[PDB]
Amino acid sequence: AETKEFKTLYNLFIDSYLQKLAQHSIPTNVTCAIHIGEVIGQFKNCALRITNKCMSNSRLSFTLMVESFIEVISLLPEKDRRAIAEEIGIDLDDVPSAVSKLEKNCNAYAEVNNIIDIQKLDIGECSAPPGQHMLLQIVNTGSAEANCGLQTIVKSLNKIYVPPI
Repeated sequence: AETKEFKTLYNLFIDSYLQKLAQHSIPTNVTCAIHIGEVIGQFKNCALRITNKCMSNSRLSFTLMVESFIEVISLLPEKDRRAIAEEIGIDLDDVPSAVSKLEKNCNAYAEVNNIIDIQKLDIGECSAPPGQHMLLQIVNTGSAEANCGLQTIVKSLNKIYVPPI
């Protein structure tokens, strides 16, 4: 039959984040200044879903990006929440609109990185047991700094397994 989904926390995050992206479209899209043209990682039974859904500014991306992270991470024990939040660079006490260290780290990476309209994205490890698949929805928001934020979140939440239900 068809392979069953090997769900992780990133699935919960992206599903939350995609809902917010659809609402915060004022038009439908603007001119996507950047596109995802290159995905790297270690693939075993990987299911990638690449979509464009770009918007006006990265601050709005990171805001809903942070709302979803806080919303999803709360399903973890206390010490697990603060530990991963510190690795990504998000403060669980700040309001979801506060510029996290993640966003500043991403904004700073964009100031030196290679200009051009194509972005490479590293999804880390996309592996699932035989008979299963890891769905990994990657959304381009037309910003190099926002795509950097999603990448950091992928490479962390993707390692945390959600038992099936």
